[PDB]
Amino acid sequence: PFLDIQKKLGISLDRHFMFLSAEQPYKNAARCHAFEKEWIECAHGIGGTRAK
Amino acid sequence: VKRFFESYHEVPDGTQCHRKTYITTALGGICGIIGSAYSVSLNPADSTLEAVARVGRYTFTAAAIGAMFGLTTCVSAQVREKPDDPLNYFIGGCAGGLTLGARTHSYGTAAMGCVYMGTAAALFKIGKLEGWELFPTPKV
Amino acid sequence: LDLIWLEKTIPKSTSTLHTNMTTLTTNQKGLIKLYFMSFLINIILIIILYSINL
Amino acid sequence: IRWTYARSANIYPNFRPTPKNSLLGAVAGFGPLIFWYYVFKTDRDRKERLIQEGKLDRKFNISY
Amino acid sequence: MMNGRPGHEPLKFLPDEARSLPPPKLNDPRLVYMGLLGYCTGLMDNMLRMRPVMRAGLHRQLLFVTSFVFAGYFYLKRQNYLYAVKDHDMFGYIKLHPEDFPEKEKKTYAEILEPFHPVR
Amino acid sequence: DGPEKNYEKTLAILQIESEKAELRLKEQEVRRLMRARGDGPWYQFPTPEKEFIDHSPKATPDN
Amino acid sequence: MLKIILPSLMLLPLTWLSSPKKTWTNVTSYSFLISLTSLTLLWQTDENYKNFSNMFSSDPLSTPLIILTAWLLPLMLMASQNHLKKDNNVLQKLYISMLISLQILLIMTFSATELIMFYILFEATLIPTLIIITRWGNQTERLNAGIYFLFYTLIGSIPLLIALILIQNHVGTLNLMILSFTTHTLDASWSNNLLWLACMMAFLIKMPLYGVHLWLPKAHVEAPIAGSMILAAILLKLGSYGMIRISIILDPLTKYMAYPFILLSLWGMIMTSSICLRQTDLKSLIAYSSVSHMALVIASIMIQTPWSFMGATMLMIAHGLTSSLLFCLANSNYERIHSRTMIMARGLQMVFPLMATWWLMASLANLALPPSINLMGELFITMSLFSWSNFTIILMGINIIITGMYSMYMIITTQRGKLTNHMINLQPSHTRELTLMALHMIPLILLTTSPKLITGLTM
Amino acid sequence: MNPITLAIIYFTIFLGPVITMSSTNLMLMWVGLEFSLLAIIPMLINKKNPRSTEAATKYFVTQATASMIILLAIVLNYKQLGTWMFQQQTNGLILNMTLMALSMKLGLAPFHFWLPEVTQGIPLHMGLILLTWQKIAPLSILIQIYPLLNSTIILMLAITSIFMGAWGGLNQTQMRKIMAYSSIAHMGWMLAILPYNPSLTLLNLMIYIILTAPMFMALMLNNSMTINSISLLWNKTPAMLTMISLMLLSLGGLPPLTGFLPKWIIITELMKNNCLIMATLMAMMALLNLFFYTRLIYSTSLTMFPTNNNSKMMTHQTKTKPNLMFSTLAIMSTMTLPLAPQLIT
Amino acid sequence: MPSTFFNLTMAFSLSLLGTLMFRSHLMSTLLCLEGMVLSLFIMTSVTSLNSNSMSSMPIPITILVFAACEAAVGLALLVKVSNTYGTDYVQNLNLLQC
Ligand SMILES: CCCCCCCCCCCCCCCCCC(=O)OC[C@H](COP(=O)([O-])OCC[N+](C)(C)C)OC(=O)CCCCCCCCCCCCCCCCC
Repeated sequence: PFLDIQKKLGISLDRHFMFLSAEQPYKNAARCHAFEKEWIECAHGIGGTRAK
Repeated sequence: VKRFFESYHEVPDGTQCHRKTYITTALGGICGIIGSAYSVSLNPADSTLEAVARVGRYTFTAAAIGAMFGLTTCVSAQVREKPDDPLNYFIGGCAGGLTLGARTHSYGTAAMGCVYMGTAAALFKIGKLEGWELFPTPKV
Repeated sequence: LDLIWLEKTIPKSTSTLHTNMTTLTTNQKGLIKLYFMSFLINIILIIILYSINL
Repeated sequence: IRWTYARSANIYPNFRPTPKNSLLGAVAGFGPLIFWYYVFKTDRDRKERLIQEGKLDRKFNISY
Repeated sequence: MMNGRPGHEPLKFLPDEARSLPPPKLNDPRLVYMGLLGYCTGLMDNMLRMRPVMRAGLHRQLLFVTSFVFAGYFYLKRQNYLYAVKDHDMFGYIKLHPEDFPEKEKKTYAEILEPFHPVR
Repeated sequence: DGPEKNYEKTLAILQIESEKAELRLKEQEVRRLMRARGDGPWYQFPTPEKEFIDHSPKATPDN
Repeated sequence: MLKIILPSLMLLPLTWLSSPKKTWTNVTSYSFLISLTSLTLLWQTDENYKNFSNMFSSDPLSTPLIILTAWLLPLMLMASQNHLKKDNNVLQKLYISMLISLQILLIMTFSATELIMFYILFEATLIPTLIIITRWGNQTERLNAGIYFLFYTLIGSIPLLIALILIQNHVGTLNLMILSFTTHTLDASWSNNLLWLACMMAFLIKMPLYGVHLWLPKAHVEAPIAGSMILAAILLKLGSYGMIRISIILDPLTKYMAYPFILLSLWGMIMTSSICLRQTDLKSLIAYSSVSHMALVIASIMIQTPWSFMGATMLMIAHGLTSSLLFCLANSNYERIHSRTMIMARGLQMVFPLMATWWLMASLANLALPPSINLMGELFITMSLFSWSNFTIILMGINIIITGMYSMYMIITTQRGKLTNHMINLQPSHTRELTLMALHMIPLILLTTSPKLITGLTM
Repeated sequence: MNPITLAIIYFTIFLGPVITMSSTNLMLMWVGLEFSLLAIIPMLINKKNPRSTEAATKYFVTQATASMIILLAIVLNYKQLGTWMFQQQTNGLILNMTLMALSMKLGLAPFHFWLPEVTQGIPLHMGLILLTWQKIAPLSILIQIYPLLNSTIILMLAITSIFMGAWGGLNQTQMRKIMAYSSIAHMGWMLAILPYNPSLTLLNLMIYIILTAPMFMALMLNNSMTINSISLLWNKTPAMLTMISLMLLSLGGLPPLTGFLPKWIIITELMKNNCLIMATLMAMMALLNLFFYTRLIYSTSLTMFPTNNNSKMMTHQTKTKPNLMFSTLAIMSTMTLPLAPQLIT
Repeated sequence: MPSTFFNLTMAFSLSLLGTLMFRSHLMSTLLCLEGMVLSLFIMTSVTSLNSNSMSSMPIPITILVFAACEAAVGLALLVKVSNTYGTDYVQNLNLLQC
């Protein structure tokens, strides 16, 4: 986000449902949960260009 | 039309003058169609007949400007044996400005169009000779 | 030269060109029907530009 | 006051472009420039050719 | 471009690494000009409120000068930190990729042949 | 004060300006390289957050 | 340089804090002291340049311009403190503030060591002269004159900014000495030709070059006396100084790219001298004479000869002094008769003998009477131009003939002849304006006595 | 308006862009845009005249259409990638639709036709609130996706924005229309520098805001909506002519004003990225902008237009209208060029 | 699903085309806006149901809430326009050109 008030305060107003592999009601896994988890685990920490 | 305008530059100047004139006429016609669409949308005519008459007049004017530009540029390149000369594009742009003035019935508009469009076409030829980027991707 | 043709060439011709252009661009009718038709033309032109640029 | 105003500020309001004064202005604004251009270009080209082929002698020209 | 750097605290004005930087001298032309701008702001405010320009609102002028100097000092410290961390990242990247920044050997003016253009 | 003062002041000024020019050119090259292949601190474009992914066992075992 | 800049800055609080009965006296005295302080830049006992700081430096070219600016500030105050007697106190102090800001910014511009700071102070000097011309001008056409001046200068200066940023990106620092040492020869492509035109056209506009000189006559006519003085005596020279500073990194393509501008300069000086021959307005005549002299300066800087550079510097200083003097004499006649018509006041030699002597001396300086620095600059420019091409002597000779003709025509039609006896409102003379004429003429005599001060960079 | 509805409407006006800037989710950014639009409509139509009604209607339908296109882009991205953010591999068509809709919300050409008309017919304080506060959230959305945008379409939008803003400001005499075309030109500059360095976009936005705020305050002093109305300001408030002239010159980008700094540094960054043709064309149209500013200065400050007889009674009366924050913003928008390395990052 | 999503996208395109191509009725323009809204809702709902994204299922309801607020404000503005002129004619809403 343009302002990181959520990260500064430590709260998660909307950061916990940003994708399919996020928190789901009654642990009902979405489609391609494993694939999206692998993609995020790969892309984390290296930046957008290196992720692409 | 991307590969069309790229096939404008696949041959050096002074060669395929008919192809260059056809491509420049097509580009001028496209620009005239866009301008006529904007004109009839922002300032609509009294009826559809005069609306399409204005569209046809604008399209023909811009197509004639482009055709005269390409023809005079390729002809000057042929007769001076200098394909990489911005003066050929200046002559073509001045011819296009004279075509604009003839279509608009104004010698002052003809002179202003000649000077401005000749400068623009010379700058375009210089840019294509020396690798200028009109819309560069961000590098730094 | 000075009182006629240099004035006719550089400053008065520049002012005449920009006055004509500002009249042509601010000759709006104030109709939002025409404004939205122009916006539609802009949308179509952006789509065409993206499709030819790829 | 009328004479000064007519000589200074009324000329461009009362100027209309005609082919005759367009031709006169083009000649009087470019012809001397083109003429002196060709004069100076020919003179300096001859001087540079003589200097490059060594046929022009600079006797004591040290401060140019 | 520097917002995505590692160790970037979000919405942090002066992080602790800025404490390694030397502070502004507190009598330096940037802060002196900030105080001058505050005094000019007070004078202009008096003139727009149709008060005497200098002899009216001394507390207001003092508050203007003080607030301008205070904000300018802390903002100047932040900008000094930003420029310092920019140079730190640049030097670190250069040290990390030396093959992309080779030390070119500049020859002396005895092996290179500059073309001579005579003015005559 | 004499000519040596102005001479050595000019030397110091020239050294400062030459170092600044070399630093600016190096900064341009650094920015270009990082933007082309982001691997330094700068131009690190974002990525979805890893900590907001469920790893608890779920209803469907094929996850 | 800071010891000159700081008290000139402190002149503004002096202006706004002085009593209304003491403002002119205090500001004039302390600006004279500022000029006396500025005279210390002539202490050049070495071949080096007085690089005072990382952003301020002195030069054999920059120093006479700085001294001329600091000398012209009190003369501008003396010239302008008569047509502001029926004026509000805060408006008088604002006018003095405009003059002081012009002097400060011009000193900083001439002492700048970095071309981006030079451009910033260039536009900073563009602002208050526009304010002076528009606000304190007399006729209706001052607004059109200010627009012409402002936008000729701006359309010139924008590609200069683009070119300066390009050179800064290519080299790294845009510092004058660094460029002078690590100058690289351009490969003479179309891009380099456009770069040359971009970095030269701003200075050519402000010189002014012929064909683009149309802002100058109306600006000088509609300007007040101090604005005319500062314009004709500093700002054209600022354009020439910019040309000399920027021409060092334009080798070698200035050799062939200088061709249209030399022709424009020579034929334009002939045309403008002819306009002076047929001109019905005295300030217009002085303005077109300024155009011809600056055309000579343009031609010298374009041909890039050491004799040409020295003659350019000497003509810059000499023309600044004599053009300010001519404008002050014309303004004295304008404050007498409330008109600028050339032929209206004729027999002024009878009523104003000492002012006629000042008129005669100013015109003899204008037509380059030897051994004055006017003739020194014009003669060395002629020598360098004849070395460049032997056929330039025809244009030079025609220009000299018409120059003497319009100068002596001005003298005869303004001083000689029968007196216009209907002009009952001819006050004898002001000690202020006679002092102003003396303070213009005496530095011309002193620089004639010692011409080594204004030779410039080359010698 | 009672204070309850004043607090509700102003808090929602504040909360819209705040939610948009603080939101990670594209949907929450969109509902922040919805908050801003819905909350700002009643204050636009607050005066309840036919012109205010027309302005509110035009603004509503324009922003609603642009928000629907934004929502289309968000839903298409959610379909393609399964997430609620344009991460790196979203479709270029989706990104171009996002850019086009955000440019229609911002009001830059050729989507600019409503902005002078909406700015006309509303009170001056609402014009200020519009032209400063309403552009922060769309600019934040554009800034968050800066490496993904298309430089060709962005540069075309920017150059036509600056051209049309210069020509419109040249033609208009109404002060609100002049300020709107000024907004169009400055938004063109911000969009031009957006894909290369959004820090300069933020710098130009802040400079434009601190220049636009006191100009609108000085208009708000006497409700001068016309060139003539601001021209007789010498009789009403003679002490404001110098600051008016300095702020208009700063809007023109003249050195040594601090408004030269955004155009200067944007041109510098474009030269670093080799877009010299675009930079030069933008600079020439900025000169045209400076021309209509200079004509405004000639009307209000350098000359003295004839006054009225009732202006004597207005000088008899006393005013307390210029607030404490006017002079601070005027000075910070006039004399801050020597702090340029601190103003840039 | 892809043919259905293409048809929904074309439905949104038609509703946007109707919004951009005005006729005399501002109410008809608002109806075109509501049709765009409906197409967006159906696209989001079928995407969430296809991807089993129950966490993102509140998003279509939020879309409906904010879009209904938009429609409410549009109806209020149409009330003001009709009180001014007697009709909802966009040709009557034209006097801000000068
Ligand atoms: C006062 C006169 C005003 C008009 C004349 C101004 C100068 C005319 C000649 C220069 C071109 C225009 C200015 C360009 C500034 C930058 C120059 C530069 O960097 O050049 C190198 C650059 C080239 O960049 P480069 O040097 O990096 O080239 C790369 C080369 N290789 C790859 C081999 C390493 O030239 C340009 O970019 C020029 C593009 C100009 C396009 C826009 C022109 C618009 C119209 C200009 C005039 C407008 C005002 C007058 C209008 C009419 C009034 C009557």
